[PDB]
Amino acid sequence: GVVSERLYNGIVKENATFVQVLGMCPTLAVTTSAINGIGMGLSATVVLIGSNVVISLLKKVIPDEIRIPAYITVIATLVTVLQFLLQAYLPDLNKSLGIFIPLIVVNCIILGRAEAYANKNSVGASFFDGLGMGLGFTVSLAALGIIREFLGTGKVFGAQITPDAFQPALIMILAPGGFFTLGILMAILNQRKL
Amino acid sequence: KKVSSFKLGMVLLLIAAVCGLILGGVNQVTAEPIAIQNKKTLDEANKAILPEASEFAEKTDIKGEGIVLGVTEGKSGSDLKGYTIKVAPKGYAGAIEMMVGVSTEGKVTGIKILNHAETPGLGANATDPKFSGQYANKPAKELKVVKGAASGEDEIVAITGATITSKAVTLGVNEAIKFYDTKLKGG
Amino acid sequence: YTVSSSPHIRAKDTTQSIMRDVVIALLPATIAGVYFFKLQGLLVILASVLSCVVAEYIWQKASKKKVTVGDYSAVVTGLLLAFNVPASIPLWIPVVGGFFAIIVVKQFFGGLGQNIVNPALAARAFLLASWPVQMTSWTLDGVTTATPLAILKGNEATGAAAPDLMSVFIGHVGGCIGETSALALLIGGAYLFYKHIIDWRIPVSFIGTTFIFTAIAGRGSSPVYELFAGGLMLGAIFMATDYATSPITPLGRIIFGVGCGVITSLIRIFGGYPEGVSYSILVMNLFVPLIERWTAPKIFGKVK
Amino acid sequence: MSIFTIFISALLVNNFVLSRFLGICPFLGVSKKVETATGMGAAVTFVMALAAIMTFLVERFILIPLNIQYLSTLAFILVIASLVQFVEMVIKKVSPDLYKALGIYLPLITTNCAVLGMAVINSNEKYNLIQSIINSVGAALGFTLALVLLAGIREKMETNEYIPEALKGLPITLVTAGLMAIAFLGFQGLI
Amino acid sequence: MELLTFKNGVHPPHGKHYTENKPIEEYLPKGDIVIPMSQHIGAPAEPIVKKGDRVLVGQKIGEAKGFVSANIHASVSGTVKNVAPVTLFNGVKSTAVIIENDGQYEEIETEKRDYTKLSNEEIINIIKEAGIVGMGGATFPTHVKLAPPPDKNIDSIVVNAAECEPYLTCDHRMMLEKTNEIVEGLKIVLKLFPKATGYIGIEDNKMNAIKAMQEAVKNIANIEVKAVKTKYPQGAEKQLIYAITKREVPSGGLPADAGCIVQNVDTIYEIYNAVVNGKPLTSRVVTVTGDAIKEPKNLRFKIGTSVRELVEAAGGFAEEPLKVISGGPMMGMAMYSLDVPSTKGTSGVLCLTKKVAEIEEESNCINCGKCVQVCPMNLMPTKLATASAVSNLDMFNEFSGRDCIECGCCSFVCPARRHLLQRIRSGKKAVSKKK
Amino acid sequence: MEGLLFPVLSLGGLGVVFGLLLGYASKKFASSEPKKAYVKCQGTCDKAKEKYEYYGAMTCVDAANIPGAGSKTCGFGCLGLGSCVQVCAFDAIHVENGIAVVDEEACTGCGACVSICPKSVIELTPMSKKVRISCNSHDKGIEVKNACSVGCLSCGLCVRNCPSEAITMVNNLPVIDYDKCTQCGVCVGKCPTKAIVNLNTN
Ligand SMILES: Cc1cc2nc3c(=O)[nH]c(=O)nc-3n(C[C@H](O)[C@H](O)[C@H](O)COP(=O)(O)O)c2cc1C
Ligand SMILES: Cc1cc2nc3c(=O)[nH]c(=O)nc-3n(C[C@H](O)[C@H](O)[C@H](O)CO)c2cc1C
Ligand code: SF4
Ligand code: SF4
Ligand code: SF4
Ligand code: SF4
Ligand code: SF4
Ligand code: SF4
Ligand code: SF4
Ligand SMILES: [Fe+3]
Repeated sequence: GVVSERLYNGIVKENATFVQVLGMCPTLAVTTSAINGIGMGLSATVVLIGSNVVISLLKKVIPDEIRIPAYITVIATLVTVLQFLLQAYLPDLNKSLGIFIPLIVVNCIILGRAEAYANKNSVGASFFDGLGMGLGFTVSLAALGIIREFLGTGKVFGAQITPDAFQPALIMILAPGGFFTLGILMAILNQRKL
Repeated sequence: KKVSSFKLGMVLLLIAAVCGLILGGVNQVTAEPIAIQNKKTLDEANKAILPEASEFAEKTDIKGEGIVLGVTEGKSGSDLKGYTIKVAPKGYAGAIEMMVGVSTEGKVTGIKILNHAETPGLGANATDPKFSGQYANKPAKELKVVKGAASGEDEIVAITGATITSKAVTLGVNEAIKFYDTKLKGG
Repeated sequence: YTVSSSPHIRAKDTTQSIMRDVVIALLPATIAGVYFFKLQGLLVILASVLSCVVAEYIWQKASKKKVTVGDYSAVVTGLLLAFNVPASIPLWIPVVGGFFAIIVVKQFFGGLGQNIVNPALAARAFLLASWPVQMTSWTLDGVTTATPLAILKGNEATGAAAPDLMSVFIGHVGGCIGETSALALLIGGAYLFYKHIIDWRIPVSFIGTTFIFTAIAGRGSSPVYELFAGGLMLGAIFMATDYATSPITPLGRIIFGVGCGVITSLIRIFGGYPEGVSYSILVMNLFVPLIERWTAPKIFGKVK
Repeated sequence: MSIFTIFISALLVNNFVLSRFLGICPFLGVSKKVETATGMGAAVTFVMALAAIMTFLVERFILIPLNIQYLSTLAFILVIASLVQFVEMVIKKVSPDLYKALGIYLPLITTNCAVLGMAVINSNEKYNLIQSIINSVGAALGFTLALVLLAGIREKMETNEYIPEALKGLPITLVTAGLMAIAFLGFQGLI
Repeated sequence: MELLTFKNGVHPPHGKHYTENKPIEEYLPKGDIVIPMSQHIGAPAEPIVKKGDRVLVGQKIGEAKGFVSANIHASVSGTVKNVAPVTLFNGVKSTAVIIENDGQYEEIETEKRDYTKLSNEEIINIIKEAGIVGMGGATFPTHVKLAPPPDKNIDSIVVNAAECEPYLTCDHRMMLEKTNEIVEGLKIVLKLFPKATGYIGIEDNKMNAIKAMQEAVKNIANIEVKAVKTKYPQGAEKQLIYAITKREVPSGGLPADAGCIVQNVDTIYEIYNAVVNGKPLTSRVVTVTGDAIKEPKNLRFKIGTSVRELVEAAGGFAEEPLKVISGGPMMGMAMYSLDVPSTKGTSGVLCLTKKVAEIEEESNCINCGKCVQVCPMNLMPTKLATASAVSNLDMFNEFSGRDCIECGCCSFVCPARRHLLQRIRSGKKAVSKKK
Repeated sequence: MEGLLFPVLSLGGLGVVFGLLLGYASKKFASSEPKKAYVKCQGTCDKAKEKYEYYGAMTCVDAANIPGAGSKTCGFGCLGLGSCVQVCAFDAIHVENGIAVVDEEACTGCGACVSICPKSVIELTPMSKKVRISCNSHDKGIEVKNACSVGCLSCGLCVRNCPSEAITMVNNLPVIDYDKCTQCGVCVGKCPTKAIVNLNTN
């Protein structure tokens, strides 16, 4: 029963954004309100466990010249299953729209993961670090997106906390200004750990 | 490291084919929830904009000929309650695609902007309820943009610092008003 | 007990005698800019400078260093972010802009002169992008007013009746605290050239290329009227000519000065913005290592 | 929509890395020296472009009798997977180590987040062909231009001792690129 | 005439007004001489001499065991107290011969009093006997310098007359007191080489010196005036050749690849002293200077006097200097101590006051661009001095920082007072280490 | 069912054919006890005069190329300017009081710290062999007299007094050969200056 450390290994060291710096592409695009990114990280989490459970049953029969084309197709089939869930079961009609939903087949993390680990890792030895990796993913979002939202509108979870005139800052929510929050925050993660 | 193309090609085609079949089965099963939910989101926005109408039917014989791309007729059973008019006036930075509700009595009941390319965070957006809610109960006559204090009966307060956007939105609604008088009053 | 090293003189002027000469050199442009604006505009310039300087003083106590405040880097950056604002803003919005002007652009990137861009343009781009409605005001003679750069396209205000070309030199034109007084800014650049603080190779080429773009564009009562309009007289003299942003090479300078008007005048005319002396210097400042690599002085004995 | 409106549209005003954040994951990677860093974008002027021709063949008539767009997300991207294992064979043809100096990103050249994003972008406006191809060459020149510009900053940042300890290497690069985005924000009214 | 110059440079302050118009008094020695064999560039000669011998002016002190070494001669008659090792101001433990002065001034006779009959190979030999150093700057023996391997044909001989440095009046006098003799030697230096025409290259700032000279050049063909503009570093060998014959010196090269061979005027007067007056280097002019000295002075020292007694002959310290200087203010090394013997490569001595000598702990470089503007060679120094600190040697070689002359001009203009040259010197030694 | 066939046959017009272009073209073109650095210098401020005040870089590698060969009266000690802290990223080495000192338990033996010093004061030693010399001098000791009170005076009794003779008087210095040494340790009282130092883990 190694799941407890395999998770803390996936979030303190294997973590996608603060350490590994794969997968920034939603992580800056989705941040403009934090719920949209918590749903981006939850949808990323269920596709992240669901890739490794199917691909590690498939793992033995791949010639070394085609280590990637089977992986991008099974992630395309898994990705579609969720986008067809997005149009139907639970749209909520904000996470259905302002997320760039197709971009999870070309998320930099998971294919930069499955070649590195789930190929040589066991089929079972894949479900635990994928759940943990997805968990870190939302965590590596939610601490950032509360900061970018609170310095933006001030409406954490969409809800007001200050007189509207004092906080009309918005450039954070804009495209240059999220990078500065990552360059404050990951530097704060390294300075404690220095 | 045997890499012959015949072995590879048949295994490749298989894996891509099984994924395509499974996706096709998912596609046939999912069409009906998508159709009800799409209809529901259009009807929900429609009911919020035009609350006296319960049923909406597109006037399919009239292709729009100016900035209007289509029209949806609003009924409560047999009675005509109004129209939703899709318009796209040229703003400062691009088209502003919006829906405009117009009652048969000649009041603009409100607007809803759908496109996100208008004024990207500059000033205060036109999608804000403090601006967009001001169009409720206005007469279907030409509205004018003011610098300064609001009078009400014909004035729309410009968003501060974004007077060009307010002139563009007010121009688009007034052209929709002109379309209402020429094509829509009495059918 | 005798001190030693290999050159023994190293005498000309200290960086305090560079900077402080610049802080004294803009004084007729500021004193000509201030008396239309009264005390009303003085509070933003003193509070923005003192907030900028003490914000560098907090970062000298972070990683330890000798305080460079006495080298007078910190005052010049503060005196130039205050030039960019119209006078009616609450003070805290510039104070957070001076805290961005030091703590991110200058001190994360190194010490004095290691940063790849001018801080005042970066704090100004952060300022105008975050609260444009606070920046919309053009306070002079009470009322909010039109400025020449908007009416010159003709696309914007209905109200236009342009000021006569002599009135801009006096400073009677509205807009921001320094830039309107172009003649006293010429008095400060005429002082700065006498000390050999800066070569002609940036201002002459940059003013010449935007004059060519405004002449083939044709846009004005005269082509000459655009050169005193706006911040462009500050941007040929105090802004782009900054040591740290500017390229080192003699030919590297004139490529940066020709190409600054390739990007500024296009935002002025083809662009939707009122002016391009800002967002244009940040792109040409980011081009500099690719200029400085390929453009080098010729070696005294190259092969062939 | 005309060709000069389109080619500027990825080059400057709406560059893929500097506002949209398409392409950000490589962009911290092989910025290390400009002499290597231009060859990743020289790889990107093929991949981005020949896939734009091959995705048009799906949009020409291979999709069309089904009269459903839904399959495309599982589709042309497999053809993007075909074009990248073709180009690992020609990176090794004379000079492998050209892009091998940080070859962990060599696979991510299958799966750059921008490289779908011209194509889904091309497939979410239904563009006529040659506007899609000049949109591809302008996104590749803008990706090559921002990568070479960060490479000229990070040659200077590796030879500067004065930066605070915790900040060394990567986080300052996030401070630049967003400042580099601050440079491109003023283009917004040109197009 | 019109004032030619090379493209880039500085204008260092002209300290010469303290010293410019005073007689060269002889300094008679008081304390004991020591002679260090190490004064020529390359490996020192071992002395032949051993303890208790009688010794005299003009004796060779030690045979030159190598292709590039030159004969020593004693300043003074005396006796050998001890083949003592001693420090130089560099702190190398050079071999030396103590010679107490007897006070008696015996000298061996030798005379010739014609050059014109002589074979040119007899001149190069008598100049190897003389043992003469090239006097200014870096200190070659002149006998290798007069003998290129044949394929690099000469076009001309400029003298490098242009004493660029502040507070160094030592060559201006040799021009007032004895202008024929220097043009006499020049005619000689030109007997060893035909095809090469001669040129003087004096600065305009001593306009009185060339106007004394201008009557001497009228009655003879190949020498002629070439006045030059006042700009440091005119006295560097690579820039004066671009200044006059307008070829650029090849990188990595020798002056014979440019076809011309610069010399100091001091070497000229002493090559005239060897072929005609028959004697080698007993002596050279120092210029002691600086306001901390009780008066400005212009001594003719006898070689190997201790410097302390020499500055006490000049009037001594009104206050203690913070930086006594061998050589010129820029190029020269500073003293480890006042105690060191004087040597042929000294050309002057400075004793800087607080009003100049106080610098500051350096600020970070501002990217001012002045240092590229002032290098004569158009080297781009801030990347080179920044390259030694990380030891990224491929950046040192692509920038061609092996080329640099160490003029000291690039430190001199910097507002930050970064001192670059010591990083340039450590990188120039490391490129000899590993390439 | 009839519309289900269209996704699989429409996939097959790109189906095999990318692997037809792939592998048909891919077949066309497919130790001792560990060493540890030690300073061989003892020059805390008071124990050695410096001859001169030093303008300069405050790096030790820069200070070689000035007249006087750096600030110490000894030519062979470390300057204390601390350029070797920059190369040891592991940070065993602390400058204090104008000398380097390795911490005895952090150092890897990585050995770049010898090559960076112009004066070559560092010598790698075995960790076990606790007696260790501590000067770099190459001089007659009357010149040490006015310079370094801690210094070896080339005094030469130590070659008479070691039974194992792990000592040799190379180049007017002690030079231990540590493997011959038994660590008998009488030699630490033998030096008047205590230029030898036992590390005294007992
Ligand atoms: C930067 C620099 C400046 C020099 N300035 C002088 C000078 O002012 N006067 C001088 O006689 N030699 C000067 N020299 C020395 C020359 O390089 C060359 O040695 C001299 O011109 C001829 O004297 P020589 O016979 O020793 O070679 C300078 C050298 C350098 C590198
Ligand atoms: C005439 C002159 C003007 C300058 N103007 C600026 C300026 O506007 N902004 C700035 O950040 N630095 C400026 N500097 C340099 C400033 O002290 C510092 O280098 C900045 O941090 C630029 O990197 C200027 C320097 C001089 C000599
Ligand atoms: S010393 Fe070197 S860097 Fe300085 S001016 Fe002379 S050549 Fe240029
Ligand atoms: S070293 Fe001095 S002169 Fe050279 S660039 Fe730096 S500041 Fe300017
Ligand atoms: S004698 Fe010992 S302590 Fe003194 S300088 Fe030399 S090595 Fe250092
Ligand atoms: S390596 Fe030697 S000289 Fe250099 S700093 Fe360390 S002890 Fe001092
Ligand atoms: S450089 Fe290597 S050997 Fe020297 S101290 Fe550091 S870790 Fe130990
Ligand atoms: S006994 Fe002491 S002083 Fe004598 S040589 Fe040995 S260590 Fe040096
Ligand atoms: S420790 Fe004992 S055995 Fe070893 S060298 Fe010193 S005296 Fe000899
Ligand atoms: Fe990505």
